[PDB]
Amino acid sequence: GDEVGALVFDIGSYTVRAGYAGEDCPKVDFPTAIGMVYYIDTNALRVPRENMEAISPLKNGMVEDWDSFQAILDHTYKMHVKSEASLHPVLMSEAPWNTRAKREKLTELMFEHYNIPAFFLCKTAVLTAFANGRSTGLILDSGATHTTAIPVHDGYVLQQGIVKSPLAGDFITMQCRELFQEMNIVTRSWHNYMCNCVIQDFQASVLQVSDSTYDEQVAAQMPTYNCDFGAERLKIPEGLFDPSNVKGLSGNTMLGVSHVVTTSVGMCDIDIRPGLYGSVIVAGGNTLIQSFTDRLNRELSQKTPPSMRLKLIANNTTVERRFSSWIGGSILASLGTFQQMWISKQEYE
Amino acid sequence: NSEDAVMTAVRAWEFW
Amino acid sequence: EGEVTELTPCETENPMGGYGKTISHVIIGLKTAKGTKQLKLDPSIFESLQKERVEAGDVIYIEAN
Amino acid sequence: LLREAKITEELNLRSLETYEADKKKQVHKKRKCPGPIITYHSVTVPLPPARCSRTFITFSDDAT
Amino acid sequence: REERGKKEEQSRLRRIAASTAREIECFWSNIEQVVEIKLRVTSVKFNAPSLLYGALRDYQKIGLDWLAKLYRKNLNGILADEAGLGKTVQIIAFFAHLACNEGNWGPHLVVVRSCNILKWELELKRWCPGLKILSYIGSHRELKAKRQEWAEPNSFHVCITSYTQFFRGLTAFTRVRWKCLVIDEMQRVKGMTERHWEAVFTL
Ligand SMILES: Nc1ncnc2c1ncn2[C@@H]1O[C@H](COP(=O)(O)OP(=O)(O)O)[C@@H](O)[C@H]1O
Repeated sequence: GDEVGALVFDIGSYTVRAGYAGEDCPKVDFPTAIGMVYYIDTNALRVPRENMEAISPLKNGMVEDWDSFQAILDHTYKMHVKSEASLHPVLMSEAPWNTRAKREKLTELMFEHYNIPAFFLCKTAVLTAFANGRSTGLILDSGATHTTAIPVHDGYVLQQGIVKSPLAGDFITMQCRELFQEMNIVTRSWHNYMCNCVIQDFQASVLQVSDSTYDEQVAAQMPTYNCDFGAERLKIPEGLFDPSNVKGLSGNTMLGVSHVVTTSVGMCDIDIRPGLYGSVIVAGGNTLIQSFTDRLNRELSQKTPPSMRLKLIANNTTVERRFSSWIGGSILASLGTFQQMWISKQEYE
Repeated sequence: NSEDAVMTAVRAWEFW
Repeated sequence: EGEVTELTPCETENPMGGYGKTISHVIIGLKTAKGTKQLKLDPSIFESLQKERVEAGDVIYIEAN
Repeated sequence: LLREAKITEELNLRSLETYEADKKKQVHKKRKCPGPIITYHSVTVPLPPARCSRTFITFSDDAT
Repeated sequence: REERGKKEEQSRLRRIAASTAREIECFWSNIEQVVEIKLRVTSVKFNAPSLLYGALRDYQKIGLDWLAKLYRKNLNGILADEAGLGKTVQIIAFFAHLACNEGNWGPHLVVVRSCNILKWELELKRWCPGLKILSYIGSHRELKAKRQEWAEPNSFHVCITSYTQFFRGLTAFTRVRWKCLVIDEMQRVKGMTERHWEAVFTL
């Protein structure tokens, strides 16, 4: 139970999490989108300065603009961490499947510019599994840029059974747009960013998932101007699980959350599928939708082989599910293996 | 039942 | 007896348990004046091999039973 | 509904009151292990029924 | 040699990841164990056995049958049987049948002596477990926290109260409606000069 004071970072697509190890809640949380003319903070989101382009370091779940990554890391170490970045280990949280070149570039940039004495990174599925308190399981993450069913066995991502669907930040940023326009309505990038923000607010406010196939529903009102929305709010979320249910705006084929889970479990080797089915874990931001886990559970039960247990984690009530990765990373640097299994300062040199 | 699968895997390893 | 050429063919962990690293057999390359003959002895003897200074290039006196 | 709710609630209460494990102690023993533990393991395997003995030696880390 | 080296590198990475996973899982298990240790320490006879896990005896079932007339005919009588026959089990079976037959649960009350509170809730959890029961301790502070989920919600269908606690909170129990008011060992309720009579009358 030794603690050295490591700063665990997690570069998310919607909000970056950071804070000292040994905490049960991310102390740092703010939008990750960088506004370059070069301001990265909630202030940047608020300040209406000269023409600004809204972009993010992550693209399809992979860091593309290293300049923005360096900028956000420096801004964090300067204002949020309020401590010099030369006497504190770092536990980076990469993507579900990171590449050799990306990890090499990250390690090189770190050890060169920041001179971190100890830098280590691990998968996100394993971190979430550790946060939930289980080694074997099936992580069902739905982030702002991708949703993936990552089967983990003994805290290691089974790269052979990974899957992915187009469910990303484009979930309702443009569907809810037309849904609202049905009744009625600094650069273009900033306008799109503000539109996405207000659409996410509308989502967290009224968007709800049904328990079964789409059906009539009473209307609900909410400000933005005020309007009363009928069952329209219950239509778009249907596309997350069943493609046949959404027949008009879901193309010809689509791997829903349930179908994604089934495919991920089927692609895995024998002797481990029972453990995966028994312990199913959900993650991401889209899981916060109302009645999401309920529909997921009551639907996966139908698409479940006989005598196969299905016991998920009932943590959706708490908002910390989205930060499960950060919780796992923080609790990771409080063990004895932190000194045994770790990358020191003279391993790469 | 688990022990049955375990011994079957052991027999498969022996044949290998 | 004969000049030893120790080598342990890596084998999958105990199939009855989990995974990892185990050794199911230990091959010793006893080389005699007439020729060479590798013996796939029991792995439990590995302790005896490490006990004495049994390095590649020396003569060892093995016992059947 | 509320019926199954109360059923599960009192079942949990009964489990708690009756809990008034060896596997946990074995896991603790494992914790205390420095880590480079070599395990001598031999089990009976088939070729009473005809069978034979097989020996296995598991090495924790590559150092050993 | 090349392919075996590649496979061995992959297996070594797998094993390092598995060791880290085992370590973190063991630490989480220790934390959970510590948390759990800190937290824990002309007589129709047709009865339904649904939710009756505790086995009942023949005479117990017969007694249950004889007393079915009370609830069905809206009658009340005294149950004076020699100790050792388990009247608590009979009342538990009655509460279970009230739900097995009709869909009405309602909020119930059971008056038990101070030295018999734990015994009664233990028996309830043992015989016919499925139920919602609450205890009454700490009349000053603890009860105040428990009385914050009774008005609007039906957090519990049965309550195990004590005699001495009623007289200090009559203004609270008389507000909520109740269906069954069980009182055991009426020997303490045989003196008219006591104030318990008028206190329990207005229920
Ligand atoms: N690349 C990613 N991988 C995993 N999770 C992500 C990723 N990007 C964003 N997330 C999480 O998903 C959430 C998406 O936000 P959103 O679902 O719109 O909020 P809400 O639905 O609660 O209104 C973000 O809060 C973010 O933390």
